[PDB]
Amino acid sequence: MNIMLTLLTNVTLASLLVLIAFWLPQLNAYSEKTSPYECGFDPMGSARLPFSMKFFLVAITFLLFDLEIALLLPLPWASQTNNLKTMLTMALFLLILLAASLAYEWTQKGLEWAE
Amino acid sequence: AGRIASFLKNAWAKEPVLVASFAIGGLAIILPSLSPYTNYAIRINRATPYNYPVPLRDDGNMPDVPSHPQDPQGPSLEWLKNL
Amino acid sequence: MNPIIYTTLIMTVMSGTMLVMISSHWLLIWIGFEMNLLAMIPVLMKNFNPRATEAATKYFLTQATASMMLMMAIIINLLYSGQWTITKMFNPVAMTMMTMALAMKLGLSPFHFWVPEVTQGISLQAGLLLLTWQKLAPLSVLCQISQSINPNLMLTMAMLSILIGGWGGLNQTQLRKIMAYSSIAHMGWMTAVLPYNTTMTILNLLIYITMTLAMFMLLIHSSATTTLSLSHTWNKMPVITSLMMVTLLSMGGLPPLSGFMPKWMIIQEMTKNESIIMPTLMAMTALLNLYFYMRLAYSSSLTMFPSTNNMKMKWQFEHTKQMKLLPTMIVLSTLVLPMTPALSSLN
Amino acid sequence: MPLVYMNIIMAFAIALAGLLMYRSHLMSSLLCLEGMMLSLFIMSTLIILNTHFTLANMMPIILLVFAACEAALGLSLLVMVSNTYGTDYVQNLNLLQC
Amino acid sequence: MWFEILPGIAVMAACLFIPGMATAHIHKFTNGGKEKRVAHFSYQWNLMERDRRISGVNRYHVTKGLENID
Amino acid sequence: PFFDVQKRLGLDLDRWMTIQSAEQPHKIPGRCHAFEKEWIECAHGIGGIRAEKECKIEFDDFVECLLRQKTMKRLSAIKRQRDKLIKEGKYTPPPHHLGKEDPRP
Amino acid sequence: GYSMFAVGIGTLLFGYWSMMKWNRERRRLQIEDFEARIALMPLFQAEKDRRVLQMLRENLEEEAIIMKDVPDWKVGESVFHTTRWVTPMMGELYGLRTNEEILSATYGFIWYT
Amino acid sequence: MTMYIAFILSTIFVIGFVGFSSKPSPIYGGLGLIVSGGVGCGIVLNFGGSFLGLMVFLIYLGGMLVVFGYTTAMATEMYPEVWVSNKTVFGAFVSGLMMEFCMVYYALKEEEVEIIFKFNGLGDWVIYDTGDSGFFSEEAMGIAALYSYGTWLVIVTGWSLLIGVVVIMEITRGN
Amino acid sequence: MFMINILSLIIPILLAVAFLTLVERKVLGYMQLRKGPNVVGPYGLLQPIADALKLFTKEPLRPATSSISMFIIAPILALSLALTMWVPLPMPYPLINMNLGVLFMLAMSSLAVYSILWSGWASNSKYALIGALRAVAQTISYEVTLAIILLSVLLMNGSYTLSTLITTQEHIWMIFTSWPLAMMWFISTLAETNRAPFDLTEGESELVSGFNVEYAAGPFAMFFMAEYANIIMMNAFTAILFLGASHDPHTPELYTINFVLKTLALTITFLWIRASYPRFRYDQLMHLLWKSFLPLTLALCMWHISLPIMTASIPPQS
Ligand SMILES: CCCCCCCCCCCCCCCCC[C@@H](O)O[C@H](CO[C@H](O)CCCCCCCCCCCCCCC)COP(=O)(O)OCC[N+](C)(C)C
Ligand SMILES: CCCCCCCCCCCCCCCCC[C@@H](O)O[C@H](CO[C@H](O)CCCCCCCCCCCCCCC)COP(=O)(O)OCC[N+](C)(C)C
Ligand SMILES: CCCCCCCC/C=C\CCCCCCCC(=O)O[C@H](COC(=O)CCCCCCC/C=C/CCCCCCCC)COP(=O)(O)OCCN
Ligand SMILES: CCCCCCCC/C=C\CCCCCCCC(=O)O[C@H](COC(=O)CCCCCCC/C=C/CCCCCCCC)COP(=O)(O)OCCN
Repeated sequence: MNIMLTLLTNVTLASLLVLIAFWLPQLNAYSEKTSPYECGFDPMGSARLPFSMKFFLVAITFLLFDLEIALLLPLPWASQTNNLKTMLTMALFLLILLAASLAYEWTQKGLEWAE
Repeated sequence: AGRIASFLKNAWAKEPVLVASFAIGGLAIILPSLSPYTNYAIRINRATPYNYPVPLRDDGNMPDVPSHPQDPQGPSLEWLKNL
Repeated sequence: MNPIIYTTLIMTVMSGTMLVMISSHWLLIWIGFEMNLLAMIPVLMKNFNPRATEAATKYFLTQATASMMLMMAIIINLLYSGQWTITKMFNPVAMTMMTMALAMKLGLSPFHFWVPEVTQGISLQAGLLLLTWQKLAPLSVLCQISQSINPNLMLTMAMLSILIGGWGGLNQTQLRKIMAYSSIAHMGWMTAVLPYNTTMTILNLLIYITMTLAMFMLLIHSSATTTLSLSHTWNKMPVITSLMMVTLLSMGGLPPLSGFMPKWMIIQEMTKNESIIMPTLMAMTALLNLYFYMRLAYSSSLTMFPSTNNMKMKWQFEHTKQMKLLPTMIVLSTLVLPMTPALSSLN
Repeated sequence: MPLVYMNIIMAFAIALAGLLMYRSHLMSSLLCLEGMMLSLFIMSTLIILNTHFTLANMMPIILLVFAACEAALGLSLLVMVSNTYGTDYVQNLNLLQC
Repeated sequence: MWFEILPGIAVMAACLFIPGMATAHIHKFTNGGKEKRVAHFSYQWNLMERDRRISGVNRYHVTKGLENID
Repeated sequence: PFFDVQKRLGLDLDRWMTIQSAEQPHKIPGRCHAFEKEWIECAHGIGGIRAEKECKIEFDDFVECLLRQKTMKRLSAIKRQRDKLIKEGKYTPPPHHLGKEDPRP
Repeated sequence: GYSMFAVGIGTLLFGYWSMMKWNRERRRLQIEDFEARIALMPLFQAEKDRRVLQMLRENLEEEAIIMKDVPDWKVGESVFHTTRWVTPMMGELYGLRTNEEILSATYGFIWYT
Repeated sequence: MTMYIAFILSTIFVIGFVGFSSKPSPIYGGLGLIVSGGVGCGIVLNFGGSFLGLMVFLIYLGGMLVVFGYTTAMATEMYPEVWVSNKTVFGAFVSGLMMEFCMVYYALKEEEVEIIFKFNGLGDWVIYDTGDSGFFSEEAMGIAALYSYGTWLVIVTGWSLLIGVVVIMEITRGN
Repeated sequence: MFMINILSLIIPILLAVAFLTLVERKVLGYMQLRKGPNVVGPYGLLQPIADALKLFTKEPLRPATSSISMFIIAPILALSLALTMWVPLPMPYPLINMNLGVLFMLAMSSLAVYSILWSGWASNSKYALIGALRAVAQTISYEVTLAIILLSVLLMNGSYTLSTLITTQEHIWMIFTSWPLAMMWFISTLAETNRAPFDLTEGESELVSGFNVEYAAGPFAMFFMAEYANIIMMNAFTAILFLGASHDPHTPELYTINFVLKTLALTITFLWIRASYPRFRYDQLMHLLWKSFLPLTLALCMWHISLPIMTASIPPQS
């Protein structure tokens, strides 16, 4: 209930700053002024055209390595168990396969960006 | 013996980060099985009383169960204070 | 694809299926399906081309939808009973959702649309895998929860599968789509007897897998995927076309061939449960499968189609690779009817 | 049942419907698949917390793991489709018929 | 200077002193002067709820000693 | 279909997680531990067909603990009758139900 | 390079030793306060029992008054076939009370920050 | 009854689902799914699931960032669609909104079996348990049990993650 | 009285950001043999006020090709999250006491990136899009390593509660047990706050103004405020995590002073670093995080899991 009040206060302050920024100063908007910036000149194509991603394979791999973090975050609590040999074996096993998947993609040129 | 020597030489010269990483990983894997304190950690975890110790109904045939906490029977944590 | 990677992926497909088959927990069964699909997508695209990409994409979409539905059914079942064990579903709505999810995984009508397209889009080896090994897991799950399932929905989907397999197979000249529609009809037969006797389901599945393995291996040996390309095999390998002719008649279900045993066993079991009408429809409809098998046998073995001049060069070369189990598969596909009482060992 | 449970099941039904009815982009369907997983995670978590099944607190994490694998799988296929056609449209993949 | 950088650093340090000191003083002011109670687990929350009930003024911070057991 | 490798080898690959009454960490119990214990012990070894008829009482109690459908119905009935009798002024709620109780430890 | 690496490893070993001692002491302290909680638990259990039973009795009397006109209503009738004690649902205990107590009872601990 | 916070949160959850299921531009679909993930975090937090809520929020933030990159890379069109730039998207959005409205009305003013079963409402607080014990979080204990009880689960999930890396490398190879 | 505390936390933080702008200008000035602002107010004290007033009385412009709704939402999200990230910090007491404070910090930080992505996309300008895609790449580069480093360091603490970090370090700073993780963590916080040499998203030399080039006046000032607030917040977190200050329950002002001095030192170190180095190419940053930091981080996670068990040094509060 305190965190909800905090979030509400912060969003309200930011929104009021935007409101002031838009309603206090004088506004003189014309087409030349509101046009897209490309350093002196008119853009050739649209900025909504497909923009190639050369690290597309590291982006997919990030999705799988980010879930390794969800499996490793309970580790401070897992350390409190009685069968520490099973916990340590399992935790070590998990990080070893994470290192092996990194070694696989590295040696197969999966970390190099497309050319 | 001399193949791996020059191999680790070239690795330390070209990829010291990977050398240190494999050293630290291998140590983390093998050292816990040679330690006399891993059992101490298991025992420390077992000595932590998270829930209530439910008493047993005395039937006159329990020579090794205390009838009051300060009685001498039962487990002792003396080893822990001196640790 | 590196051979070691291909072996690892085939082993992951098989281990996902075995996880589905050995598990007692619904979550582990779901994990088995997930692992199977994950390893199976690359096997479809092993020979890269736009058609293989499209087939793998349609396959992934269908199977992932089925997976979400399956998980939702598990969660509703847990909500109405704090149970994770796969026995008999507690909630009727969860059972409907589960049945439809497994029917989508199997490709039963009306969820049959994906099977012909994906089968046509991939190679003959991947088609062999897709039409034999990919059936074990959902069928085993269905066998476990058989008492719980509603007969009306299951039998509706089974009769639809038989009808649609026959009708769709009538129109094909590509051999992979013929095999796919054949598979759809066979699945209909397997699921029609499921609420009565799971041993008959297992027997039907074993005989179908034997005949399908034999057919796919014969199609690989004579590297043909169309009807007209298979019309040449007589002028290079006549024994292959004769064996294919007999295997085709066994698929048709004609006696004294093995293919007739599953149909015969299923009809008999159904009559015991006072169900004369469903079986009469099923057999009269399997007549369509027999028709297009007979058409393929006409074009391939019983008559001789014209050939080409370059076949003379092929006359001089033996096959580089030989299939070890092809001979055994043909014999088990044709000559096993006298051993029918051995089905008791399946229960 | 509780109002909250009804809302989560409705979310699953809506995402399932979204997946079923395709438009032009494949990425939108992939998003619908993710949405279904999100609703399954929430529903299972609510049921598990409510009944105090302690050991079942780990299954939503497994659910997320597999969901990530499925998401990764979906994006790979989209990369290959887009490389073939220069577009991720569903209509392009009509080469194979029934 | 270089020591002319120090006035801005001092203003920034004075601005950063405020949140922690204000939180400490507000905690002490609204918790009977004794360091707002921490309830990370439900046992501590149960202790706080029992304290609120026995105070008689519906405040957890008010503490009843041995003068309350006749 | 179901090859029981666990039972043949005595492994416990996933049976530790199938039910709510089975060995939780720190002995934390399930909310419906006793009802489930009772339904499991009532139906054990008699098979699925007999268990659904002969253990329906235990299972109905278990489901009531799980979802609490009858309890919410009874509470709704009581509160509707309270609302109705209060609107007409026939019934006056006690002080200990309006916020003026003498709280006890 | 040797000197830098040696200073680093020595720093780490000193830190490890210090943290080992400090965390052992912390674990002893945690055991001690857990045992205080254990010594206190019976009194809390006794008064929790009395509090729950008193709330149930008050609800029962108010329900005997409220549900007298409805024709076929057994006051205090259980919804279970079993006759053993069932832990009361939160709604049953606070069903006939003010929204502030219901809020404090359901979300009081979760929201306390 | 009390503040019906979780009801508002679950309604916003459904609204975000309608937002991204209407199948508009992916930039707005991912926005809708982020909103849904955040309010689902809140829903789970209100029941005692702090770790699970925060975890699903974190995971979906990472996933939607990858999806934003892929949308600019392969999902772009000269005029990306919003919920009001298309009759088809707007119609799906409105139909989902008032379908949720009809479900919620029919459920809270009388007691109907929609598809599975029925419900009267009362707010979520009624089904709680009033349990009083512990120096720990039971959620944290059950999740930590993955390393002592759930050895088999750890094995199968680790294998699937390694295989997933290998699989994406195989799929995106080309040739 | 709780709103008094919220305002007490927020008003000061914005003032500290305002004067961090001046301190950075003067520190970079003196490292460059010049002075920086010394005219507007004694020693440039009034320069931040003039800058703020100049920005909020200038005309804000909405681009013709831009998506107006996301264009306006992005800076609101940025500033509101920058303010929110402060509430669980124990100084020595937190405004909000959380069980999982570290994990809340991670989630809010991970959500902060969307404002940069959305603002760049909403702008519908080429340079803004290039900046936004650089932000995608930057998150992919440092996100996995940053989380595993926190996990490894936190194992000694025993929980994810931020106030426990004070007790963990009653006798020694946690940097004497994990200085390698501390180094990698410092560089990851440089990358996570888009700061030189890791400030690829702004790309001032390369892309002129990156994601915020279109932005003018008040909306622009909001992005600036958010970034500098994040710079102070990260350093404060770094101070609490690796250089725990002794805390006296009966005199918390001493802890407050110690903590503020340490976070000021770390912020000035950021400014120094910016004055000293050349900018990393964006592909290179990914290589740096994935081929050097991630292997060492995996090995050190293994080591920090094994070490408390080997030595019977495991911490309390499961
Ligand atoms: C730190 C965050 C919080 C700060 C605390 C202060 C909160 C500030 C909130 C933000 C608003 C302040 C902006 C400052 C200028 C006012 C902008 C606007 O509200 O004024 C005019 C509003 O006027 C409207 O245009 C119409 C006037 C009357 C409208 C009728 C509304 C009903 C009132 C009935 C009249 C009877 C008396 C009412 C009082 C009881 C807009 O005119 P316009 O020229 O476009 O905009 C440019 C403004 N310029 C000229 C200063 C540059
Ligand atoms: C017959 C064929 C065998 C070889 C091929 C098998 C292929 C599958 C892979 C391995 C099979 C799984 C066997 C392990 C099952 C786990 C359960 C069992 O082992 O007990 C555990 C014993 O733990 C041991 O550490 C076993 C785990 C070691 C396995 C690590 C590597 C093995 C997998 C290798 C293949 C996996 C894929 C490839 C990756 C390299 C836990 O026992 P414990 O904790 O006392 O008591 C638990 C009860 N409590 C909680 C109440 C206290
Ligand atoms: C048993 C320990 C396991 C657990 C610890 C490890 C956990 C995490 C560490 C492993 C992460 C994955 C490592 C992936 C390896 C990639 C190899 C590679 O291909 O990179 C080489 C670089 O590395 C190599 O040279 C290949 C391997 C050479 C040996 C590397 C280390 C092997 C082990 C060395 C130490 C042995 C054990 C420690 C003993 C210490 C002495 C007492 C090429 O570099 P590029 O980036 O492509 O350059 C591009 C510009 N030209
Ligand atoms: C007894 C058991 C002990 C176990 C082992 C523990 C000891 C470990 C010993 C080694 C520790 C080394 C940790 C360092 C981690 C990264 C080191 C590294 O190699 O990174 C560099 C790159 O890292 C950098 O140089 C940083 C770039 C950005 C610099 C930013 C400013 C510089 C730093 C300022 C001071 C840092 C202060 C950090 C701590 C602050 C206090 C909290 C590698 O990149 P390249 O040289 O290009 O080679 C790659 C191809 N082979």
